[PDB]
Amino acid sequence: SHMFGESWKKHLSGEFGKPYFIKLMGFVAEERKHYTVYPPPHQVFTWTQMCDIKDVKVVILGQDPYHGPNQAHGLCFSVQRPVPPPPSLENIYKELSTDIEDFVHPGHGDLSGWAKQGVLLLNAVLTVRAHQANSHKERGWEQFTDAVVSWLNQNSNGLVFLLWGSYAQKKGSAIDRKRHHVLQTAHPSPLSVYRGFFGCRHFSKTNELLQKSGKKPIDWKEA
DNA sequence: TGTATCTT
DNA sequence: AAAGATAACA
Ligand code: NA
Ligand code: NA
Ligand code: NA
Repeated sequence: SHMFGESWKKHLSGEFGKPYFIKLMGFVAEERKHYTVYPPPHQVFTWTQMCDIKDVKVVILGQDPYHGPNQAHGLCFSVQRPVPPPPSLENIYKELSTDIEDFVHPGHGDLSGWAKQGVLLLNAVLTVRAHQANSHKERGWEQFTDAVVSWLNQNSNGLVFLLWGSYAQKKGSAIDRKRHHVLQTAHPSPLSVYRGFFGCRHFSKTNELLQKSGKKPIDWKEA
């Protein structure tokens, strides 16, 4: 079915044979059979399809997917045309235009162009029941996305991790703070953006850190 | 009504 | 665990 990127499957397929993951996917399937679950099944792992795992430079970690129709498509905070940017993404764009002087609102919500540059656009929980934020927490996704973070922590060098919100910040303990850069702030949702996201300057700080590590910076305007 | 984080 | 409070801004 070509839903998992090859390089990701190579390093993460060990999780597929573990009971927690088997039982997790059974739970999601039972949810789909009685409720609407987002994103659609072929888009749960879009974040594996945008770049090689060895080419990841930045990890943006959010909480869980958008819970409204036609919004989530497997890249955190992104929406496919023609759906308008949800409030969280409008807040991201709004921080981008104060933080990055060249950034202007791109007129859509598809962040695939960041992912193609090596920005991993991950959520801690990768499915959600329609209309109920974080309804699929504590079911097994956190152990899977822990394995993602742990692989990058151990096999990469000089990554920038942006942990947005309390649930994403639970991954901080798994990251070697002397070998990677961890920036943390509040979630960009309107319900929390006022607790630090506006003013966090994570996008310029990310490029500063990449620069100093001798890596190419993210062109936040490309997407 | 719609989109987190804290307290009990 | 979860209801309700707190929070801000359409
Ligand atoms: Na297990
Ligand atoms: Na479904
Ligand atoms: Na999403």
